[PDB]
Amino acid sequence: VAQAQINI
Amino acid sequence: VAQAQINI
Amino acid sequence: VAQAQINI
Amino acid sequence: VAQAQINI
Amino acid sequence: VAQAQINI
Amino acid sequence: VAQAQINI
Amino acid sequence: VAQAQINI
Amino acid sequence: VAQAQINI
Amino acid sequence: VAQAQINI
Amino acid sequence: VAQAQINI
RNA sequence: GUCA
Repeated sequence: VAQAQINI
Repeated sequence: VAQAQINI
Repeated sequence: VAQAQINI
Repeated sequence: VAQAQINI
Repeated sequence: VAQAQINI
Repeated sequence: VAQAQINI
Repeated sequence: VAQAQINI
Repeated sequence: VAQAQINI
Repeated sequence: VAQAQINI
Repeated sequence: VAQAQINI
């Protein structure tokens, strides 16, 4: 399981 | 399972 | 399962 | 300009 | 300008 | 300018 | 499992 | 300018 | 398991 | 300018 | 990246 979170 | 979240 | 979320 | 690219 | 790139 | 790159 | 969190 | 790079 | 947290 | 780099 |  791979999760990516980008806040911008 | 792979999830991608982009906030811009 | 592959999910993609793009916010722009 | 806003561009969205989803690869899945 | 806002660009979103998701690789999955 | 805001750019988001997700590699998964 | 691999998780990535970016805050900017 | 805000740039986010996730490698996973 | 690999987790990365970036605050900026 | 704020940049986030995640290596994993 | 361990996702049909």
